[PDB]
Amino acid sequence: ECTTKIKP
Amino acid sequence: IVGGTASVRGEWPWQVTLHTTSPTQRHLCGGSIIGNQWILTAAHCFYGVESPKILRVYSGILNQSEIKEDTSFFGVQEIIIHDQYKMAESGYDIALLKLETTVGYGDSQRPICLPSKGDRNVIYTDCWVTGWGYRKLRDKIQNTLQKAKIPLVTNEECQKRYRGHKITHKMICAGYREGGKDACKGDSGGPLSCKHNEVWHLVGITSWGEGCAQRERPGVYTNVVEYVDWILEKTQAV
Amino acid sequence: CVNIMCCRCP
Ligand SMILES: [N+]
Ligand SMILES: [N+]
Ligand SMILES: [N+]
Repeated sequence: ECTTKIKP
Repeated sequence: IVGGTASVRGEWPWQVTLHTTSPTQRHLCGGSIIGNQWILTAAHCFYGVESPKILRVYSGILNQSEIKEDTSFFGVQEIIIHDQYKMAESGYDIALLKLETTVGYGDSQRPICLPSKGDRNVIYTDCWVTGWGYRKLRDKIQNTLQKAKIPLVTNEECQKRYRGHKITHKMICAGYREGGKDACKGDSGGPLSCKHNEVWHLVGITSWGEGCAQRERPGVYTNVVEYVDWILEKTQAV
Repeated sequence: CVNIMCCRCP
């Protein structure tokens, strides 16, 4: 999906 | 966006329009979806905003005229300003909106990817500034989300063009030597997005510049990579 | 406008 992850 | 052209539904699914309801409802700023409850925009957007009760975040919008009094919008639970921000021209022009409700993702609204802190070595060659702002000094808000492609310029050359201001490493500049294409009133807080290896990254946040598209005066954007750690501290809170 | 550097803001 993506390299810098943001928590939901 | 000066010198830009219209976008099509779904082209910039992360661009959102940030509205204020006082004294009137009005488009205030661009912003970028960076996660299912997080909008990355500019801190300057909130001078004179004393409560998040008066903010409406609108996603999946191609046309400002899509918004009417029954249109869904995302409420803003919290405003996070970088604690060292004072002015756009002084850097730290970054801010997070924590929304009251989760965002669903679809072809019309999708998050954009932050840069990887190991990829400042990257020289981006496909960068676009987007927004509903003026195409013209003393204009009106544009109806259809506009896009314009602009080349990044070195901090060296941006500094040479901006005597009197310190261009810090946490800033990034972009524009054509001759002018003609730039952000303008209404586009601030919007993204400067760059396609790399088929993946869009949110490289900058529109924040200031001398006038609009004036020649040998590139636009200044918060250099997003330099705050990734900061973003995570706020978005991974425990 | 007051500040030429804030023409793309507000
Ligand atoms: N459309
Ligand atoms: N610097
Ligand atoms: N102004």
